[PDB]
Amino acid sequence: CLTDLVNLNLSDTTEKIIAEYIWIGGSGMDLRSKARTLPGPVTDPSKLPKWNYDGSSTGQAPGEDSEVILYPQAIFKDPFRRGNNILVMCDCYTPAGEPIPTNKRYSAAKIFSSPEVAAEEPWYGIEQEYTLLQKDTNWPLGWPIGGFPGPQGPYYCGIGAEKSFGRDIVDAHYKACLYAGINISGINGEVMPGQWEFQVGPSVGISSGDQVWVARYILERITEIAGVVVTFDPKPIPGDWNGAGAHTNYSTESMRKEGGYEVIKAAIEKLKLRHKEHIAAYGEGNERRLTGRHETADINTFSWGVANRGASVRVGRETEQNGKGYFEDRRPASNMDPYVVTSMIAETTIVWK
Amino acid sequence: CLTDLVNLNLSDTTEKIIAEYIWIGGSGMDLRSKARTLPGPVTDPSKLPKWNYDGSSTGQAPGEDSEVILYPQAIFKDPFRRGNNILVMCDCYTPAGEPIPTNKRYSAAKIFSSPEVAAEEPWYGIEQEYTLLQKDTNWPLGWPIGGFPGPQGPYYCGIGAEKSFGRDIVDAHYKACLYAGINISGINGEVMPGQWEFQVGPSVGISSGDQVWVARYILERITEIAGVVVTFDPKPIPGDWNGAGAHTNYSTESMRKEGGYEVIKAAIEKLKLRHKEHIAAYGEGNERRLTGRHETADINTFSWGVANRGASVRVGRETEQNGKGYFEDRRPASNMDPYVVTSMIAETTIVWK
Amino acid sequence: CLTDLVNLNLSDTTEKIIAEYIWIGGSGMDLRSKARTLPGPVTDPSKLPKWNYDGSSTGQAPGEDSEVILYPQAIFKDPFRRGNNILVMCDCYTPAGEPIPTNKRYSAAKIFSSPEVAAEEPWYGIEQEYTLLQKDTNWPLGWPIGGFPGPQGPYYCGIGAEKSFGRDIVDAHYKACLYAGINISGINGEVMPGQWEFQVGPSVGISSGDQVWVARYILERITEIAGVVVTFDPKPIPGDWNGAGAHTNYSTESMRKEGGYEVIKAAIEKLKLRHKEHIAAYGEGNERRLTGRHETADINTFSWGVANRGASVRVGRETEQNGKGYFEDRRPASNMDPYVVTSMIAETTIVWK
Amino acid sequence: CLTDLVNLNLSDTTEKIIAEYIWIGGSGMDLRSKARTLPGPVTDPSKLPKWNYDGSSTGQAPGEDSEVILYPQAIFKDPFRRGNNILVMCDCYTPAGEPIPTNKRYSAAKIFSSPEVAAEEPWYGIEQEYTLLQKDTNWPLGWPIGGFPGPQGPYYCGIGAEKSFGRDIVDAHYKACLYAGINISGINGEVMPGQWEFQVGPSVGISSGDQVWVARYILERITEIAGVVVTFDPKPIPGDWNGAGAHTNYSTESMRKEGGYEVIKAAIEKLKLRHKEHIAAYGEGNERRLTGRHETADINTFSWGVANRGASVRVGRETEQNGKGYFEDRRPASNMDPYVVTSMIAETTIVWK
Amino acid sequence: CLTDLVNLNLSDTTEKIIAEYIWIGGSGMDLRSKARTLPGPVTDPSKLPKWNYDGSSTGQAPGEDSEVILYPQAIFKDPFRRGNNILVMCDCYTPAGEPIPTNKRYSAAKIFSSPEVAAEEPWYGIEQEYTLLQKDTNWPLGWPIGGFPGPQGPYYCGIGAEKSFGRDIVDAHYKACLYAGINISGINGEVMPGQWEFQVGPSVGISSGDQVWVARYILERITEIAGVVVTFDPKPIPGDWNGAGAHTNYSTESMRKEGGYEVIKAAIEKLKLRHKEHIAAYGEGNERRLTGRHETADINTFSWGVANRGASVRVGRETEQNGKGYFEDRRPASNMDPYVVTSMIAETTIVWK
Ligand SMILES: Nc1ncnc2c1ncn2[C@@H]1O[C@H](COP(=O)(O)OP(=O)(O)O)[C@@H](O)[C@H]1O
Ligand SMILES: Nc1ncnc2c1ncn2[C@@H]1O[C@H](COP(=O)(O)OP(=O)(O)O)[C@@H](O)[C@H]1O
Ligand SMILES: Nc1ncnc2c1ncn2[C@@H]1O[C@H](COP(=O)(O)OP(=O)(O)O)[C@@H](O)[C@H]1O
Ligand SMILES: Nc1ncnc2c1ncn2[C@@H]1O[C@H](COP(=O)(O)OP(=O)(O)O)[C@@H](O)[C@H]1O
Ligand SMILES: Nc1ncnc2c1ncn2[C@@H]1O[C@H](COP(=O)(O)OP(=O)(O)O)[C@@H](O)[C@H]1O
Ligand SMILES: C[S@](=O)(CC[C@H](N)C(=O)O)=NP(=O)(O)O
Ligand SMILES: C[S@](=O)(CC[C@H](N)C(=O)O)=NP(=O)(O)O
Ligand SMILES: C[S@](=O)(CC[C@H](N)C(=O)O)=NP(=O)(O)O
Ligand SMILES: C[S@](=O)(CC[C@H](N)C(=O)O)=NP(=O)(O)O
Ligand SMILES: C[S@](=O)(CC[C@H](N)C(=O)O)=NP(=O)(O)O
Ligand SMILES: [Mn+2]
Ligand SMILES: [Mn+2]
Ligand SMILES: [Mn+2]
Ligand SMILES: [Mn+2]
Ligand SMILES: [Mn+2]
Ligand SMILES: [Mn+2]
Ligand SMILES: [Mn+2]
Ligand SMILES: [Mn+2]
Ligand SMILES: [Mn+2]
Ligand SMILES: [Mn+2]
Ligand SMILES: [Mn+2]
Ligand SMILES: [Mn+2]
Ligand SMILES: [Mn+2]
Ligand SMILES: [Mn+2]
Ligand SMILES: [Mn+2]
Repeated sequence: CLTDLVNLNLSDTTEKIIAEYIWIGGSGMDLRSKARTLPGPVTDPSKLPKWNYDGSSTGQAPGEDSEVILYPQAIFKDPFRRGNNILVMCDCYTPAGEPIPTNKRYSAAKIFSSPEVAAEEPWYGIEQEYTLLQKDTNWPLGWPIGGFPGPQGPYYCGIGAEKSFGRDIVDAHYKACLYAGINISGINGEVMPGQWEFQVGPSVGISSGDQVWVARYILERITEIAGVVVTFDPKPIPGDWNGAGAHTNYSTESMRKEGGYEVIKAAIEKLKLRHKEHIAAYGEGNERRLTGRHETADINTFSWGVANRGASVRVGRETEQNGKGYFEDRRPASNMDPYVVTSMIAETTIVWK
Repeated sequence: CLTDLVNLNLSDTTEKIIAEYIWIGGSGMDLRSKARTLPGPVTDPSKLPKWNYDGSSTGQAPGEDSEVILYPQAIFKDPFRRGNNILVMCDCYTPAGEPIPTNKRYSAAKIFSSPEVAAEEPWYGIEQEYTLLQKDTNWPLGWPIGGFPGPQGPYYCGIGAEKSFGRDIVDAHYKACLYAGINISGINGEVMPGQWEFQVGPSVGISSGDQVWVARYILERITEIAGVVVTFDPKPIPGDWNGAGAHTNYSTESMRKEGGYEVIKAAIEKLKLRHKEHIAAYGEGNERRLTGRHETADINTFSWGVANRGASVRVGRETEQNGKGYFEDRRPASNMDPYVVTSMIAETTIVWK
Repeated sequence: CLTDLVNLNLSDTTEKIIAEYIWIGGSGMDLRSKARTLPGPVTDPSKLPKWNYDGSSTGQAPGEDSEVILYPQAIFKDPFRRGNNILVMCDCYTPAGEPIPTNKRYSAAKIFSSPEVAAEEPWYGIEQEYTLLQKDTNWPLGWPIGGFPGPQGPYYCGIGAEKSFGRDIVDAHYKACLYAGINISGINGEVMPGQWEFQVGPSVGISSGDQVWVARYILERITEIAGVVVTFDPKPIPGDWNGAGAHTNYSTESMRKEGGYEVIKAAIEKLKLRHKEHIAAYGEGNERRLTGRHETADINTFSWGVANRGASVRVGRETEQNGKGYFEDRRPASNMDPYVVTSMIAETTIVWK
Repeated sequence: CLTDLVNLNLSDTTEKIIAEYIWIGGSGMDLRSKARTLPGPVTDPSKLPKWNYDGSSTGQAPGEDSEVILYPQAIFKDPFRRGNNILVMCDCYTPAGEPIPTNKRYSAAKIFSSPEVAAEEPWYGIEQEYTLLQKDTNWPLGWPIGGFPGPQGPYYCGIGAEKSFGRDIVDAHYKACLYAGINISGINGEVMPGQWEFQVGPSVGISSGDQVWVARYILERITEIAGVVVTFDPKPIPGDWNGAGAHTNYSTESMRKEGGYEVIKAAIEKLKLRHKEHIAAYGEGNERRLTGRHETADINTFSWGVANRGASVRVGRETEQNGKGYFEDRRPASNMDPYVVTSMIAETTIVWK
Repeated sequence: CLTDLVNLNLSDTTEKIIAEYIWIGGSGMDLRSKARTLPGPVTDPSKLPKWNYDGSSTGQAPGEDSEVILYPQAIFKDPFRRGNNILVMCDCYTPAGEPIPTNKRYSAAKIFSSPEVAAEEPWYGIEQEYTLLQKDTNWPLGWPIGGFPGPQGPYYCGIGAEKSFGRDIVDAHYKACLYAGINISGINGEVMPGQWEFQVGPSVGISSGDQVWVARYILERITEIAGVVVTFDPKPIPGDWNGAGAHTNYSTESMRKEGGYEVIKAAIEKLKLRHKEHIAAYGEGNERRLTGRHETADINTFSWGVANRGASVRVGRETEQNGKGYFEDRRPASNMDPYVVTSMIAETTIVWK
């Protein structure tokens, strides 16, 4: 029946290829996509045709002047259609070639191109935490309707049918991402029951944002299959339950080299000064997350420390002991735009003085 | 058990083949089919025997003179029975060789054979929108019974279990169509929840209508497997919900060559003059769809524009900018007979002055 | 779990074979079977041992003298057990070598051996119509309990979840039958919702009866897997709903040769004279079917005509136009014994004057 | 628990009274109501205070000028709250004393006051047919979901759990109407399963319209208790199922006196001449009901006859044989406004020449 | 809520009365009724108005000449509406005063008026057996779907949840009938599970038929309330399960007086002679009941005996021992028309020689 058809191997019958064009909609947080047939395999982004879509259905264009343009930027293998089919992360433009206001890749790309940034070759490890919900009731997976599971404690990295909710989805996503070519560094179950995490492992400059977005796309397509809902809301349940962040781990060339630790403290120092303006771009609703409790620092203070999960920024024991490595910006919410967060960190850290 | 037998590979046991003969029934909108065993593989339509059926059971002949004749016209591979089995799009005649009144293939074939049309080598891209319904209640897939989902907005090209209903069926159809040999160019999720679209990519003359009908047959067979219902009704839910069109994209030899844009405007001009008569053949119920809202033009006016989804006809930014390409007739309803629409466009556009 | 064991491939472990001996029970309408292990593959009926069964449990013998004897007559591949396992159509005899009263194969074999019949080499194509029922309620598949679907119209050769009920079973049976080696010429969905048809394609003399019985066995074993019931009752639902025939298509050597049409009319003429006595053997309950409505002729009249589905006998347009072919006896009920009907037609048509 | 409170007898504790003010909403077909406490029992309409409501929530006034005024016209006992509590049929006016466009009681009252009409003292017997539906699916009570009961025949005036659906509601409404003071002349089960009827027995002039509206109000409140829905749609199910009328039986002083039959034919004659204009005011959707089949006359012809349920107007055998009585106008749909229909009949029949 | 309204006591608010007019429809076996409001209490049939109904909806008149007339013949108290409300058993006529073909009361009344019959003052005791079915499946109450309870034996006059199905209905009916004024002589549970019986105790002439029909009306109204179905089919389940009769117990003046036993035998002797003709009028389907088994006599033989439940006619031990009493005609089926059976017995027994 139905999976026989979804899983048909096309290679036996044509050279033709399906490409799923993915872009970001009007809200800056909604992923959209559609698919087209291409005459054969393609491995290079610039050999893919540009395309358009109805921007008036995605809050990005008026009905009378409706076309918005898609620029292929990155190709991944499609873990759903498989074979030689592909996913294509895109970028949005007016027909005149202007980037639309919700296109944040463009600015970010500029910054990562700028030669004093490219020289420093910045690395990002982003930790995407999210929460699984039951469809329709919108109540976290594995929670009884109108009630609560036992208090936090056993759920973090836990095992067992009463502790761990949705591993199916997580493991499927892990492999799907690896198969697609995403640099996914690992996964864990989080503190709040029904909450999980994956890491997009050290990725350079613009490709970090590209990868996180596609990772997100893949996640949500998987939950879709499973009949479950995902939120990237930073604090889906009020009270004594963890919120969801997108910790950004960061290092430059000079930070991972001998006596890098000194560059790190300097970079932290710059971040301290631009705290306010980073907060404003670090995802909406973050006030409900960053309270100083539940392994967050208060939104209003800035702090840093060594193995300190209460601080705005944390430096690993490992990198302290080696006088070189990376640090962790814990401030960004799970609904953060990685293009924005990632480039803004480069800018505050290299360019600005 | 049951899928073991449905999916038996016959190649291991005979050379015999199964052919599913498909035709259009008394309503002009109802697909019918039955199957016969043939001695071996066949790749050419004209090497298939003719056949008949009981026309008195399909509203096409009286009981006393019941036989109606099937002319094989197009062969595709059967994505359900797989192996060497085939689907066979047919054409209906009286035993005297007359095309019956519901046979619209015949006229259309005439027009596409006529040499000044064939010279122009017309291309059609038809965008089949349709809606998925729950069996028995006839209420759209994913909608709560006697209620409504959230307003339009997030559904168009959306992902997620709360946004996207029926992707299973859509992806299955996609591959089944490609495997079968249909020139399907792409798919997207539409504006109304539960509404979807596939495109029968640029196809020449008569084979456009053949391919759309078979595409439809395959869709409805797939929904049948899934226990879900399809309508091609152009406005299945009244109120603030999109209707369903079958946009017909169109280009001639001279339209896709240098300074083709002028030929396009000329063609549009001709269409403006025969609006009334096209409307009459553009599918029934269209009055309930073409209202000027929900990305339609009002039935009574005719208009055109560049990136204008409010217009009767739209021309891509792409083809404007290159002074050559195709245009989109947005007027035909989802329940349009592509034979009638496709040929009538050629006729108003090439033959008539 | 359970299908892993049912689908075990025995070829990897022994040369041993399973043979399912099929026979006809005390009612003349009830198929029975049991299975024995045989030392290795067998392709010829006469190399299979005879066997017996408890006739006192099938209405065919008393308890004190309970053994009845099975004579292998035809071999087919077992589509259930697969590998080298086989189904074996049988014939029933007293231990003294007498055919039992419910054995109608014996008479039929006699007639088909008789040299003036064998010379004429008669061909049968029987159209087995049947109805699928919900278990326990015995109400047709797809019909709401204590209610009715929409009126007849859309169901004949239809597609769609609202029109087409049980295609699963029908498609599985089609392949099962092909794999088995039954000469199945095709299938269609019938006029009454939940009613279906298959054809056992042109088969010579005694092997027509053999194949139809085995086709029936295979059908009912499939319905058993699906948890659905089949009737061959000629009129399962009173009122404005089609009954179920087993149309017998027929032709002799001389009918399919030049000026065969004349032999056909002559044959029809002879049938007209023995209408009463054919009816009496054409299946019980037929009075509820043959009413002159729903594509039958009244039991009391005999008539014939060209494309006439209201007649007792029909001749295809195709065979009229070519002055040679076959004709359709529409009179037999779906619960007809094909041994009786098939041989009686030969007898009234060749032997008797 | 809950019925203990709904059924509390207030007479034991205060003299206070609850009055439910009923009026007709912006669509002219939607009943609305609210309740207020009054210091003691009231038996005369003119001793009740006027009141208002938010017209902007009923499509009868803008938000900035929202008040619409209610004029008490008739009092009935409240069968729900019981005791001395009352229902109050109302009339709607601008604060300036203008009747609003949806107030059709005003015109009707004028006509029934006019002295040549009051002299003739017209009587109305209106037969309100309606259909019960399952909540959410909107499919008729007692029908299986996505299916149909057996054909019409046994349902009209039938008894039995398989024939009769919703008697509870009907019998409760019968008594509730009698207790309230409505002159309800009787009830019957109608032709279509789930369809029922009550008659508002001979009522003079304006009180006929008042009583039918209140009878409707009571009905719908009862269905609300039972968790069932009512339509007054004139043809709720397409096809071979009866529609719903509101036959208006009519007689004047001179029609019920000696040789009244002659006056009757004359009146019928005047109605024949104004058929077109009556139709236009006889309820919307009537085209779907008045087809000439299912005991209707075609909308386009006008006819009359003695015991003729095929006619536009019918005269009883009883009144023919006595040369005096009344006649039945069968034309009005069940969603008819009885104020409009009732007065329009008086006008065409007495006033106009 | 709903029973509060159905059970409203109207005596507190008007003198008005509800009268349910009951009649027999086109099949001769289907009860019909509707209700009208009357100005006050009525105890005498001849003071009730005649009425009519739509005969074209009950198979008793054409649409163009649709009125059929109802003559009140007997009054009973209405056990559903209670208070002073009434049931009214009616008789059907053309507007010309002719009894319609399905009116069997008329003939019967003639016979019971004829003075040599009235002198003899005949008494009837009819034993109405019937069977309770589950709605929709039509399978007997208490029987598992698609299965059978334990064999007959414990059910006849049994008690306990596993033996006795529907007593609710039966005890309700008993009281309702007594309250209504029907001369119900008693009840018992019958041999077949879900089968029951009541007796309409010694009633004179025409009133026997009247009372049985009303008892039947009351029964089916009660089953309606319970959501269960009744058949009066004489053999609802084939096989080793009892059928249902309507035994008619009978005596004349001279049979209940001294040496009445001689008159009895003489009467039985006359019945023997007209067996064939009685059978023809004793209800349809009786061939399936009267088999000689399950406490019946074979249809083709006539027999009688003393305590013999295998005989066509039985005489009680009591009346044998006293040489005077009554006898039991066991031949009539449960779907018998008591008007026909009752009068035909008087005729064969008194009038004919
Ligand atoms: N030098 C580096 N610069 C930036 N990111 C790094 C560097 N080294 C490792 N990472 C990445 O940082 C992320 C650390 O993730 P995780 O181990 O989940 O953080 P935590 O230890 O707080 O949970 C990983 O994606 C990892 O691959
Ligand atoms: N020159 C052309 N003539 C006809 N069809 C074309 C031409 N170019 C592309 N097409 C086809 O037209 C269809 C494009 O419609 P679609 O992708 O749904 O765009 P939109 O949604 O904006 O109307 C596809 O079938 C595509 O292959
Ligand atoms: N000459 C013949 N003799 C016997 N059977 C034949 C002959 N020619 C065709 N047939 C068979 O008769 C059957 C035709 O059945 P079908 O198409 O169901 O009949 P219908 O015309 O009633 O649709 C098939 O078995 C076909 O192979
Ligand atoms: N003279 C009359 N004038 C007006 N209405 C009358 C007159 N006599 C009786 N009626 C009313 O006419 C209505 C008859 O309705 P109904 O019993 O439904 O008739 P039918 O079903 O035959 O059309 C009742 O309300 C009854 O009270
Ligand atoms: N003399 C009589 N004439 C007519 N009916 C009588 C006479 N005596 C008693 N009956 C009635 O005969 C019926 C006997 O019914 P029941 O007791 O069910 O009989 P059985 O013993 O056959 O079951 C009762 O209706 C009883 O009132
Ligand atoms: C376990 S946690 O400290 C908790 C993160 C928390 N959900 C937050 O709001 O950032 N994340 P990690 O330890 O992986 O850095
Ligand atoms: C989004 S829509 O514009 C809307 C079509 C709409 N369903 C209609 O009725 O035409 N389809 P497309 O954008 O592919 O042209
Ligand atoms: C559509 S029908 O005519 C239906 C015939 C009906 N079932 C009968 O023969 O009883 N059968 P076919 O078309 O195969 O001859
Ligand atoms: C039985 S009917 O004739 C049918 C009325 C139908 N519903 C109509 O007027 O469309 N009603 P009535 O007998 O009350 O006049
Ligand atoms: C027990 S029985 O004899 C059974 C009668 C059976 N139902 C029949 O007459 O068909 N009824 P009763 O004892 O009242 O005469
Ligand atoms: Mn982490
Ligand atoms: Mn974490
Ligand atoms: Mn971290
Ligand atoms: Mn499109
Ligand atoms: Mn579209
Ligand atoms: Mn389009
Ligand atoms: Mn056939
Ligand atoms: Mn058939
Ligand atoms: Mn046939
Ligand atoms: Mn009426
Ligand atoms: Mn009516
Ligand atoms: Mn009426
Ligand atoms: Mn008894
Ligand atoms: Mn009994
Ligand atoms: Mn008895």
